[PDB]
Order: sequence, then structure tokens, then C-alpha cells
Amino acid sequence: CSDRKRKILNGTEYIRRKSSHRGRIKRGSQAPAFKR
Amino acid sequence: YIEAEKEFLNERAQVPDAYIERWHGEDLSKLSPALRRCLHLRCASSKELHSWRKLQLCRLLQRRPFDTGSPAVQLACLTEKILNVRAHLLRHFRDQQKKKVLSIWLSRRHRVMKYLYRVDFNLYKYVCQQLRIKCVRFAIPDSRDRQRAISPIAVDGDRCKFLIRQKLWKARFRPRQLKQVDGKVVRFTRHPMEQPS
Amino acid sequence: MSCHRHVFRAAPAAVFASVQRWGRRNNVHKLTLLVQTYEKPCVKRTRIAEEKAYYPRWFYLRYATEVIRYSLKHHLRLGQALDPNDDQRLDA
Amino acid sequence: VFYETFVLFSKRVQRADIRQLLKQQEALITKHHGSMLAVRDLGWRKTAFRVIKPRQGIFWFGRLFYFSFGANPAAITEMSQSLQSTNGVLRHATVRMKKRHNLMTYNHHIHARD
Amino acid sequence: APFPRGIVKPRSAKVRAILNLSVEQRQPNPLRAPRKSLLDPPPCVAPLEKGNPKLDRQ
Amino acid sequence: TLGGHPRRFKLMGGRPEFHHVDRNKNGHIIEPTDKFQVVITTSKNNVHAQVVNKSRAYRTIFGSFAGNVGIRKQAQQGTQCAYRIGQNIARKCRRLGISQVEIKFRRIMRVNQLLQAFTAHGLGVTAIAHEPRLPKCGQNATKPRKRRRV
Amino acid sequence: GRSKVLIRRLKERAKKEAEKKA
RNA sequence: AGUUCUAUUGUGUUAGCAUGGUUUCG
RNA sequence: GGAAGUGUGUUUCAAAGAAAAAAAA
RNA sequence: AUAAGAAUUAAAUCUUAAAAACAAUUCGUUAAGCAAAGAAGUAGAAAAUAAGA
RNA sequence: UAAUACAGGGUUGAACUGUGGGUUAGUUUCAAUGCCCAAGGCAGAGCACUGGAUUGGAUACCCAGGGAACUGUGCUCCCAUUAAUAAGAAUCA
RNA sequence: AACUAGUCUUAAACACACCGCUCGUCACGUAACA
RNA sequence: CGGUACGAAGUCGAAACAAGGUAGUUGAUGGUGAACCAGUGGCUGAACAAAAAA
Repeated sequence: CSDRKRKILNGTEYIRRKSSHRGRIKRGSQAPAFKR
Repeated sequence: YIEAEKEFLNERAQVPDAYIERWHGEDLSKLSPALRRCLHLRCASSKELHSWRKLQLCRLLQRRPFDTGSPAVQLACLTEKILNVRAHLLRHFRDQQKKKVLSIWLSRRHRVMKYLYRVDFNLYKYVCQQLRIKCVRFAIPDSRDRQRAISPIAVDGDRCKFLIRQKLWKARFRPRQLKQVDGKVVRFTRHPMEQPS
Repeated sequence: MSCHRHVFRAAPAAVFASVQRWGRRNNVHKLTLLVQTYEKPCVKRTRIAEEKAYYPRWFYLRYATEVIRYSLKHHLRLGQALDPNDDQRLDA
Repeated sequence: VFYETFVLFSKRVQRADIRQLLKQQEALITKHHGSMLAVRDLGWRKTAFRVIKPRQGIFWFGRLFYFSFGANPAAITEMSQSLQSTNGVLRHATVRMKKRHNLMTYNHHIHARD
Repeated sequence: APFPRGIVKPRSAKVRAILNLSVEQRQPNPLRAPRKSLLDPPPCVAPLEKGNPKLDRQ
Repeated sequence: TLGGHPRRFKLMGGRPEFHHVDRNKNGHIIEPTDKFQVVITTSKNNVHAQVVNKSRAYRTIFGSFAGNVGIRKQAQQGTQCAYRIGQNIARKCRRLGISQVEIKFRRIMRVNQLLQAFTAHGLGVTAIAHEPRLPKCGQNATKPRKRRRV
Repeated sequence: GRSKVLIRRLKERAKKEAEKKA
């Protein structure tokens, strides 16, 4: 969470991680969504 | 699926020929026939009908006349409450809190069944038989594999065939895309449920 | 509703002052200002929290100032703790 | 389930119209397995404000009627819709009868302590 | 009373003082800490007046 | 700097006072048995005052505003404009034959000046009514305007 | 604003003209 | 703690209604 | 329906109004 | 063009205009979509969250 | 947040019951706004944009207008993600 | 109703103390990853 | 390729810290030489102003 939340805050995850939340710039999910 | 849902809703809606609470012949004789009809279950509300059904199950499975806390009677009442909430959800599909209540009550019924299994095995079998619910056994601890695990949802599956099973739908098991009549391609998040054998 | 005041054997300025008092104690101007413009729900949460925290303090200090003014007007002295076991008997 | 319904007819409403409306309501009650218990007239009463009933006019009072009935809960929506559709009726309200504070029992000395 | 649609949960002492009725320090819990007494040593703070230290016996 | 409405002054048809006001079937603007109410609508930029005969189904008789009294632009925001409008209303009421009036308004700001002008110029006030017509439904049933300065 | 008002003004004008013609 | 009943419901979903800012019509 | 009155259950006006300011009489 | 309405720190865009049906103000009537203003003390059980500066 | 319909939870009592629980993944019901999709579509207000000003200058703050978004058993859980600083036992009258 | 000197309260990422602290594009060389 | 870290201080503005002179920041967005701006919903890690009682 320290380095993990730091990556979230600086936005690496925003770019590199798929999101079932979608958005027009973020990567999307083409498979049914489930909590991981 | 739709026909099974309609059958369940109709069966829940069926009103037997009886009165509410515990009125009997002498109690109802004093009143006039119109007021006795008002007392009858046909005029009664869904809560009163539900209470009448729970009372009948209790009288079936009770230790003595006022026994309502014995694990058998608790199992019967929890099953009745689960069925009533399932019907209510089928009607008010937008009532989210009742789904949470249903999950809580499923867990409670599971614990009651687990307790009764160890406490009295013959009575556990008899209660499951009378209630027409799956007689799950707790001889050894359950499994961490969902393909083998117990299903409190699947319990009382005789009433509802749509609460039995479902195909895997995650990652490699996700349903594949299909082109609809309108000409657009749609992917289902779940596999359409097939009637179980 | 709309407050109605009758200007009879009194000053129009006095009646206007009474109407102003009614408006202030009913918060009419506050509501008009609130509805003149859009208030977001979070802003409303903060405002209501602030008011609920603030006004009781104002009421208590108003009571304190009223007591201070009464004591100054009537030349009252500071109290001493009532000593128990005092016979409280008349010197007669 | 017992219920009490209060209706406020306008001056344009007649005894024949009142009888017709009550007959329709009793028909609905019987359809839903109920039974009308009592009917009473609470007299002419002025409204606290002028009732502007659209496409009917403006009124400054009404005749108040009450009827109590036991019926299945499913009948209430139909009864309310019928009363709303009725033209003469100015205002209506149906409630669940209560054990103590109901017009069947708590009907006298509501204002006079002694 | 008004309907704010929820409450706020500030963390800082400043905002808590602003948004709470009082932030008066309460008596210590007898199950957690001892009661304050007149014999407790005073804080080790140099006496200063307008930023100047007043440290002289004469 | 005529102190009046320029266009009404220019188009004045011979200057008969109250020439354009419809009259009763008896040929009178005001009956000897009529009551009068001054409705004041105040705002940041202007105040609109309307004298209305209550007997004739609350019918407007005449009105005044910043333009009518001859005040333009930023000057319409000051208390001088409100007092001038009040003076104009009082003087016209005196001319017509109106002495006692009932005051009504929605916003109370910029109304003290009109009341003071009425009292100074002899337009007696019999009652005062503040009709704010506050919302009785909510606060954002219709989303109000955006707050200035973000 | 300046769209609904204009549209309704035109609608009222057209309605009045049609009713006068009829 | 749990089950049943009991008195109460500013909880969640609900057909319709009373009122009201705003806009609208004359 | 608006505004009023009291020998009344009475009268009056009436289905939108408003087109300088300041005065005289 | 112009005044008035509106607005602004002040202006302007904008609307009406030449006797007015909808620029703006007052009065009636419906119509439309929309819906926590008013009614609950985060206070009072002894009930207490973090050594220090 | 009036009444009505259907369901909870909480509180109080009687009865029943008799260690029947505390925590919880190879678990899944729900969950602001935005975005994708679908609906409708001009009550209000309102991105982008247009033009009226201030500014050396503004692609803004101010004004007028505005076809993006504002009501969904869908897709769906990113977050300064919802009553707080995880849940339970013990210490207090 | 305004200003200076105080004096008091509040806020502060200022403490060389607002002539403070402080953000970014562009330009400019040495490098790692890709 | 786009981005990134070090040295240098050059041009352009002044976005934040005071109500920082339009409160800040956050989720997903739209727009823009740059910091950024606008709407919407969140938070406070923000201010200003702020009731006697009829």
C-alpha cells in the first residue's frame, strides 16, 4: 500500500491497469467483472 | 426460468381456507358472518398469511404446543422466511436491503442445520424430508472448491429449480459473443441458465 | 406565510421594524439567498454542521450577557458557596 | 384488514351521486372479499382554504362523509383510483383503522375533557 | 431540524474545533491514564516575552 | 435631465394627466369608495412600484420605476433611487386623490426608503405585508443559477 | 432563455393567425 | 445471541396526492 | 368573483391592468 | 438609431418599443417537468482515543 | 420524511431454546459521479463552443446563448469509496 | 469610511521571515529503461 | 517513439501556500503553449458571514 498507493497516486496504475470502471482513456475490460 | 418464477409466485400467492392468528370456531361464532369473512385469510395481508404458514409448520415440527425455538422449528421458520423474502424480491427487484437480509438468513439457516445434524440425526433427516429441502450432511468439514462446496442457496431447490447451479463464467469460462437479430454483437456476463437434470 | 401588520396609533417605522424582526426570526432572507443560487450537497452538509455547532454557543453567551447586564443594573454581588449545616435561623 | 375512508364531496354532489359512489365502493369491497362496516355523515365543513379543483372550479367548503370497511389489502389501490377519478369528490383519504383512535370507538368527548 | 444528507468526519484539531460544539479536554479515563495532580512537574519551557527569553534572577 | 421618462414625455398626447387610463362605466378613474395597495418589487438594480385599486379587482392604476423617475444605470442601485420612486408614488397618489394605502412586497431590501418617502410626503400607510412566497417543496427542485466566481 | 421564448412566441403568433383565419 | 408472538415505526422498494420554486397562458 | 356597508338575504365594480415629472383648481 | 427592462466594479450582448397579449412589473387561470423549506440537541453514563515539545 | 402496499432492522416483554461463536477466500449481493450502452428529449440549469466586456495577453474568473451529462432490476466499483481511527473479549456503579 | 503606530484574535507550505516560499511548458547537455 | 532522472540557469507567464487575490484537492471527463480552466459528484487536507421568544 505504501509503494502500491504511491504508484496509484503517481498514476502508473491509471495507465497500465485495466478498469471495469472504463473511462475514455483507461483500458477497458472485455470479460465479466468480479472482485479479485 | 420465467415459467418456474411464475409457478413459485402463484404458489406463494395461493390462499388456503383458514383464518388468521389462532381464531377458532367458538371465537368466530360470536361475530357476524360478514365480520368472520373479514377475519378469514382471504382478507388477510401477506404478513398474516406468512405467519399462518409458519404456525402450521411449527405445529408440524414442534416439540410441544409452544415450542418455537427448538432447532427443527427454527429451521422451518427460517425456510418460510427465506421463501417469503424471495417472493418479495421477485416483486420488488429493486429492494436491495432485502437481498442482504436474505443472505444473512441463509447463513443462519445453514448454521441451524449444522447444529441439528450433530444434535439429532434422525430428526434432522425427518425435518429435511418434511420440508422437501436438501439433506446436507456435515460428517466432514466442507471444501474450499466451489464445485464441491455446500450451497445454502441450492437448498430448498425442489421449490425453485433456478436456484440449483450455474456454469463457470470467469476468464476462460466467460460466455462468447453472439450477434443478435438487430445486427449488434453482445456478450453475456453470465451463461443463460439451463434447466438442471 | 406573509406577515400582516396594522399601522394603527403607531409609527410606520415601528411597524416596519416589527416586520423586519419577523423576517429575521423566520430566516426569510436566508432562504431567499439560498434559493437564488445553486448549493451543492457537500456545501450544504458543511454549512449545516457549522450552524448546528455554532448556534448553541451563541445562545449560551447571550444568556450569560443577559445575566451580566441584570447584575450590573441591580448592583448584585458575587455569590459564595452555600455553607451547609447553617441553621438558617431568624435573628428574632 | 380494516380501513376507514374519508371523502369530501362538493356542493354540486347530490344524494344520488353519493349513493352511486358508495355502491361502487361496496362492489369493490365485495370483489376483494371484504365487507362494509359503517357509513356516517360528518356534516358540512368549510375548507381551511379555497379548493381549486382543475376542470371543475373553485370551492370554499364541502360535505364530509366517512365509511369503514374490512377488505383485502389489494382493494385499496383500486378504491383510491376510483375515488380520484370521480368528479364530485374534492378530497379523499383512506387509512388503516386503529384499535383506540378510530371513529368507530373514539367518537365522543374528543374535545371535552369533562 | 435540517436534513444535510449525511455527516462530516474531519480529522484535524482545527476543523474539529470549528465543527464541534466543544473540544474541551475531558477528565482522564481511570482505566487508561492516571488523574492529573498538582504535584505533576511543569512542562520544560523557557519563559519568553514577545520572543525574548526572560532568564535572569536579578 | 427632465426628471421623467423621456419617451412618455415625448409622446405625451397634449399632457392630460391620466389620459391613457381606462375608466369605469361612470367615467371616473377612482370611485370615492375605493381602497388602494402599493406593491413594491425590489432588486439590486431596480424597484418597481405599482399602485392598484382593490375595489376594481386589484387593477393597476399607475406605476413608477427608476427609468420613470429619471435614474439610469449604476445610479439605480442606490437608496436615492428608492427614495425618489417612493416620492413619485406619494405625489401621484396625492394628485389622484389617494391618501391611505396598504403596502405589500416580496423582498424587504430597498423598501425602507419608499416607506420613509411615503411618510414624509403624507402617503399614509394602513398596513404592511411581506409576501416572500418561499419554496415549500425543496431547495433544488429546479436547479437554481450557478454561484458567481465559481 | 432565448430559444424557448422565441419558439413559444412564434407558436402563439401562428395560433392567433390561424384562429383569426378560422 | 437465535425462533414465535406482542406495541411502535423520519429504514428500503411502492400505484396514486396535497403543496411548492421555476417556466408557461391570458 | 374584488371592495365595502349594516333596516338585513345590502350596495357597488366587474371576465386582465398599466403609456413623463412636477403643479394649479 | 434611440430610451426602458436586464446585468455589471462600471459596461456591453440580449428583449420590448411607438399605445401594450406577454421585453420587465401587478392580477387570474390552468398546463408542463421537477421535489428533505418546515418536524430529530453527534451535548447529560463516571463513558473519557494518542508520554513530549 | 402524509396516507396506502410489500418487506427489514432496532427497542420492550412472555415463551421457547441450551456454547448453537468471534474472525473470515478458490465466495459474491449491494454501492456517488463520470465514461460505454439504452432510453427519452426540450420545466430548470448547464461542458465544448459562439460573442459582450477586463487584461500587454488571456484559450478564465464577469454577462447572454448553449444539441455534452441530470431519473435505467445494464455495463458497472476508479476514488479525499460512504457513521469516523477493522471486528470480538476484559477492565468501570 | 478609509491610513500609521501599536495591542488582540485567527491562518500559514513564510523563519535570510511576502523584496518570502513556489508551479510548469519551451530551450539546454549527461544518462537509464523502453 | 512517447515518457523518466541528473547539471544549468535562460524565455514565457504566476498555478499553490493569507479569503494567495476565482478555496483547495479528488473520481472519470471536455478544452487549452505552459502552469491550468469549465461542468458534475465527492471530501476538508477551506474560508467569509452567522438567530434569544413568539
